[PDB]
Formats: sequence, C-alpha cells, structure tokens
Amino acid sequence: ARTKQTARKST
Amino acid sequence: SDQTWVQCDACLKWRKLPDGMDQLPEKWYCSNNPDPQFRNCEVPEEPED
Ligand SMILES: [Zn+2]
Repeated sequence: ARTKQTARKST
Repeated sequence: SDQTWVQCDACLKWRKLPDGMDQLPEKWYCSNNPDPQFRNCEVPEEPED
C-alpha cells in the first residue's frame, strides 16, 4: 500500500 | 512519533492508521479501515495538523 508519515505534535 | 497515513487506491484519499500497523496489503481501500468512521470513500479526508 501507499503510505506516508506526518508530524503529530501531541506525540 | 509521527502519524502514518495510507492512501485509498479507489478514491485516493489519505486515511490515518493506528501506530504500529506495519504490515499492509499491496492494495488498500477505505473499506479496509479499522476505524468505522473512515471506512467509506465518501467520507472527507481528515486534515493535517
Ligand atoms: Zn476510498
């Protein structure tokens, strides 16, 4: 599958 | 830790996935979402932070 990662301030 | 998203291969929306869902099928669709709120291609894509 096509995935990406993004910033998550809460963690 | 970052947020992982997967793209629906039908509608091309990005869907957030649980952390540590590290093994996915080759093709993925909204209908496979563990979250029932985002299990239909008609549901809008969630925004980024
Ligand atoms: Zn979809």
